Amino acid sequence: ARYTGPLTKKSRRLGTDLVGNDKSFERRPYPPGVHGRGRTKDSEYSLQLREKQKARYAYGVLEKQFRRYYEEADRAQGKTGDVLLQILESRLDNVVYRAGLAATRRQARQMVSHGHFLVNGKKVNIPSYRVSTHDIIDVREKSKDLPPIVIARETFETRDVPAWLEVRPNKGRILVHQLPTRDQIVIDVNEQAIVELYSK
Amino acid sequence: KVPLVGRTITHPVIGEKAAGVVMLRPASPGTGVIAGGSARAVLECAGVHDVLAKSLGSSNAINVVHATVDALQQLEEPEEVARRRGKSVEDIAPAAMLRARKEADEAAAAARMEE
Amino acid sequence: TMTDPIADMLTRLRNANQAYHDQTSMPHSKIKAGIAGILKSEGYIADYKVNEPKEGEVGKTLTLTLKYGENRERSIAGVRRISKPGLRVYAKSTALPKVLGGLGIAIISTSQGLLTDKQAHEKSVGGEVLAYVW
Amino acid sequence: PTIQQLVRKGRTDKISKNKTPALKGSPQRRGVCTRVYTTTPKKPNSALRKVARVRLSSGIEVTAYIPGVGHNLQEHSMVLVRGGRVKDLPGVRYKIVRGSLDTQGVKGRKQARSRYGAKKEK
Amino acid sequence: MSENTAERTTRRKVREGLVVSDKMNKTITVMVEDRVKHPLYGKVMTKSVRLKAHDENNEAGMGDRVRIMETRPLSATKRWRLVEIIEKAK
Amino acid sequence: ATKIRLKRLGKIRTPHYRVVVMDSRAKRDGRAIEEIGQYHPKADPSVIVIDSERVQYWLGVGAQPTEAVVALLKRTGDWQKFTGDTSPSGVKPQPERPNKDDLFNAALAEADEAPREAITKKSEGAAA
RNA sequence: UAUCAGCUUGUUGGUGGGGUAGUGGCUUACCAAGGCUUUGACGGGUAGCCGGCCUGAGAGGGUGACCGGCCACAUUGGGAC
RNA sequence: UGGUUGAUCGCGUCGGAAGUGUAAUCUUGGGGCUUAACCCUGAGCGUGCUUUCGAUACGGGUUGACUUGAGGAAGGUAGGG
Ligand SMILES: [Mg+2]
Ligand SMILES: [Mg+2]
Ligand SMILES: [Mg+2]
Ligand SMILES: [Mg+2]
Ligand SMILES: [Mg+2]
Ligand SMILES: [Mg+2]
Ligand SMILES: [Mg+2]
Ligand SMILES: [Mg+2]
Ligand SMILES: [Mg+2]
Ligand SMILES: [Mg+2]
Ligand SMILES: [Mg+2]
Ligand SMILES: [Mg+2]
Repeated sequence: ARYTGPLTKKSRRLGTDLVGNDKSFERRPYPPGVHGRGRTKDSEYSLQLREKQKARYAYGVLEKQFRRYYEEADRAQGKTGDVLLQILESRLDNVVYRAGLAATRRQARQMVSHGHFLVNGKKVNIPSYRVSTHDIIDVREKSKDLPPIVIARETFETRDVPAWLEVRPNKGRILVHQLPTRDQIVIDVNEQAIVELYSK
Repeated sequence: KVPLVGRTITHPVIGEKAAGVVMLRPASPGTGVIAGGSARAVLECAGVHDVLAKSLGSSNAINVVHATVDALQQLEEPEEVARRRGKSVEDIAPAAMLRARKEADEAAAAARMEE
Repeated sequence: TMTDPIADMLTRLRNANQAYHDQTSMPHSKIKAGIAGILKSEGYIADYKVNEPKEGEVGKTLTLTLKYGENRERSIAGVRRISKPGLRVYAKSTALPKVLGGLGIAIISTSQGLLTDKQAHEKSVGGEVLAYVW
Repeated sequence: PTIQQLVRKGRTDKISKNKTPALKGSPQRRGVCTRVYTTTPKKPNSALRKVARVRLSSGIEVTAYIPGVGHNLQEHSMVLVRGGRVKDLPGVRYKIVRGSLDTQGVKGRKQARSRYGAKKEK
Repeated sequence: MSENTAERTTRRKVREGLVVSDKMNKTITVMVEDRVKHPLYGKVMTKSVRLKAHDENNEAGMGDRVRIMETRPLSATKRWRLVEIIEKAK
Repeated sequence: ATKIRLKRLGKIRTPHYRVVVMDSRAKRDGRAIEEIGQYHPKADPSVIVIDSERVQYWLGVGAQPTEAVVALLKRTGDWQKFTGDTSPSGVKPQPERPNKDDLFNAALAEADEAPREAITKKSEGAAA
């Protein structure tokens, strides 16, 4: 119920950097496997499916839960892709990643599932915990000196925190100013393509 | 030219050339191009981003394309509707449609200035 | 024999508009005169007139003069009969039809006389959906 | 038709032909192999397709295909019969579920094993 | 004088119809017609039902338009009573 | 006899009762003549909402409460208004009150010791 | 379902009695000849009904598990206490 | 199924009001289970029905006109009917 295999293979297949940089993605222009350099047809399904899989492997969400997110966004009022990206960003592991306390979303999932975090006073070990507005995520007092935590404390200045979060790095406290908007989620997929895909 | 009231069709239409009937309806923003392959390609090239298109009649690609084409040609832009009726857009056309046109135009203004 | 004089009016108007005739004429009835009046007030025809019989000397004649814009352009994009004699259509104040996404007008006969949908909705009154002229 | 015609006599749908009557509303049915043999396919095509006349527990006797390279079932072998048509075989509308009851999984399978009842090999 | 909750309110069912059988004693079969939409095609149909009323004195004849009021079961099939005759077509 | 009793609802190991009015013969979780209140005992200082006017009407018309409903009416004070008895009538204590906006505004500004204990944990990694 | 067209004689109505918690051919005596039906009676087939469930843009189509309401039944048939 | 029109009824039709449409489900707003499923709670829905008060354009009922549809009279008239 969690993808544990290599991520560079998925990034190469999907054609975009799922996470990180300056890595084995120097072989980017071609998917993994023996048949990587051949010319591709890329149907509309192919395109749509690529966008959906890009979002899925970026956020570490499997198909059933991603589908559930899709119906929630579709029911919600407003743009379906905007709401879907808003939900995926409101996931707690992504919140930790965006605040910059984790090197990657996989590391954020690791620490969240291991329970190194407090949500507004209550301990949460659910990576899919949907953080609500005005929430206060806190690092567990016992685990305020994790090696990944201190690496993040050394590196966060380079990292860019989105406008909808406030982070007290050394304190391990992520204040949620508001639930993010499409202009605030970084554009790296085609949510419109995903929405069109979930209609066929 | 195709009249778009803010990234979507102005009003529902039904076009038909030979035997290729294509139905088009406007959709709320974010709905996407819910259309079959040929009609969807026609709409995506025309620039419509929120539309519901159904293909009635024959499924031949050429005829379906012509039906989508004359369905779009049947579109009647609100200002020219007002000219037709000898009235004003505020007197003939829905306030929600006109408003959505203003927000589309202004968001367009934002994008242009940002360039 | 004649069954729906309202449908006869609508088809006469449609055929004349298609053939680019400037005027069309028909036997007069009160409901036909009302529909012609609201068509004129909504701008789908140039004008209308009820004439006392002088050729057949039998009954009043309703005559509609149509309008074509610059470069001979139709002012009527179509007209359709809804409440047929075979099957009659009645709409409530909440389920009032929308024509051409609101650009066209449905003609509804309400208890307060002939009223275009927009009007009816404002008065929260329904009735018989006569036509969908757009 | 006119509205009055529709009122007097309404629309009637089609019959919606059934495909596997012998199963009698069951996903698969148990049967006994009353005959095991081979049949030539229709044309085009050419082979020795392995089939069996089976008396299913519904009391109906039908011809069932035996998929996979390999075959052990014989006279009076208890089998499970599921739906499934063999296109180049007139009169065959059922297949025998490998790996269930007397019939056993295809010997040298390593791909699509579950469809032929082959247990995973260490 | 001071009777109990008067009015009784509780009013009974009333039907206007046409007499189609008067040839049994103290009984008239009334045909009552109602107009309803067709459930699927929306046309306004005409639904007709035969109601047996109780006509004391046999005051109504064939083709008479009558008014009946529902009552308690007066026989195996009679459940209505004649209250007036509206048109005596004769 | 007409009873005022509890109709069980909710999950396994999480009961929420509806104080309802129905006759004795009816099954426990069935159609009720009227729903009067609710009773959540799983929650802190159990929630007890009872419609005073309706419960007074049903007591005065002769509905017989179950012992549980008698306890709830004692706590709501209805069992004293009807069948006047000297009982404490301990109207439910509230199950306290949290808040979110005030805490967020308190911490947004908290700043100071937020990043301050934060550089103290910097000294901690030093100690780490 | 018309490749089922006639069905019914306590049957339809009336009066008196009886009976019942109660109206009533519910029952009885007498009198009358009605009652239902091509807008489908009678017969055959299938079926517990519904709140709902699934699907569907909707209209509809399929369905009647859990849960809830009504009904029917308790080895088969009948009967009362 | 219904040409033109006067009057009237207010059955269809339309608009209010009251009653009803249990609960659960369902839609939606809040709340609780570490999240979710799930659960609680407010509202909507419950597409109808009954009662009642209005409106009268249209459909229909009742009733009276009109002649243009339809039929008839008189005269004219063609034809392997
Ligand atoms: Mg065609
Ligand atoms: Mg008697
Ligand atoms: Mg059965
Ligand atoms: Mg059913
Ligand atoms: Mg049950
Ligand atoms: Mg008429
Ligand atoms: Mg009139
Ligand atoms: Mg609820
Ligand atoms: Mg919660
Ligand atoms: Mg309900
Ligand atoms: Mg009339
Ligand atoms: Mg002659």
